[PDB]
Amino acid sequence: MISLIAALAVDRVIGMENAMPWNLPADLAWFKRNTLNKPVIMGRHTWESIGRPLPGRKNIILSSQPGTDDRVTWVKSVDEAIAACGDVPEIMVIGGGRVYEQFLPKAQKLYLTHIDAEVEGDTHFPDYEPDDWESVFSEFHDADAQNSHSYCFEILERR
Amino acid sequence: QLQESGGGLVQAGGSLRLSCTASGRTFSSYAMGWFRQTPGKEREFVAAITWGGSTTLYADSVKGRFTMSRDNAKNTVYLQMNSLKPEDTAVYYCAADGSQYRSTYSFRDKPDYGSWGQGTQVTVSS
Repeated sequence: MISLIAALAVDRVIGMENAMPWNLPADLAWFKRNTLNKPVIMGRHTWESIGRPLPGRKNIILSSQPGTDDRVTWVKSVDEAIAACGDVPEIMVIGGGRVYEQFLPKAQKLYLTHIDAEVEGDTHFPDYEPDDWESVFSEFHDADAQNSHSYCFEILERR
Repeated sequence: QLQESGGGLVQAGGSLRLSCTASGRTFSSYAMGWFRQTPGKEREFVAAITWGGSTTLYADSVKGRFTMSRDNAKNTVYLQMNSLKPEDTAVYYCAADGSQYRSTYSFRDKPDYGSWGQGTQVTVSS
């Protein structure tokens, strides 16, 4: 099955975490916990923003450009990224914006973290409608010493 | 499933505090807003706040006089109204966003309501 995992400010705004105006270690731990031991598919700018392969995961980079690191797998299309994952129970797509667009129609599961912030940006997670997605998990948290904003984890399943 | 309270008579220059309490487990995934309507006139946007309470938006007519706040543990939003004046006189209503996790701007500029309060009359003397 294919799943997307993303952190969304209000209005589904997304971005690179190292430039988002928040500190959310709890969400980063949520991400790691839900991606560990699974293939992760990411776009090139997401690759560059991370700066290193994610340990304990097969890293696949979807780009039209030739590869620049043998520690990860470089593919040129959505179908190739999927094929490169081989035979696994769950494929995690980790952005960014265009990658989320491309994979959403093939996905059965969403792991969303909603962040209580208004942040300007021209990139958004694609529209997911209640008609198509059943929310099967939600877990609300408030800001604290480590975490700058209210954040809510949500898992949805395609109806 | 919204219920306002507070309101009634206040002297000009005075303060009034409104609250809006909700029933329902999904309250804290929605933006909330305050509106005001006088008989036979337009309903007017007053304030909005995001789902988690951190971010607010106000009409220029109430900016710096009114504050909206939120307490998700109590499923409640509040409107603190200071420096009140006669033309603030109106029925005040709270409304829940019909769409989850939107900005204050989207709540105001792309209307979609899931729920409205019964309204509470606010009356400012002169």
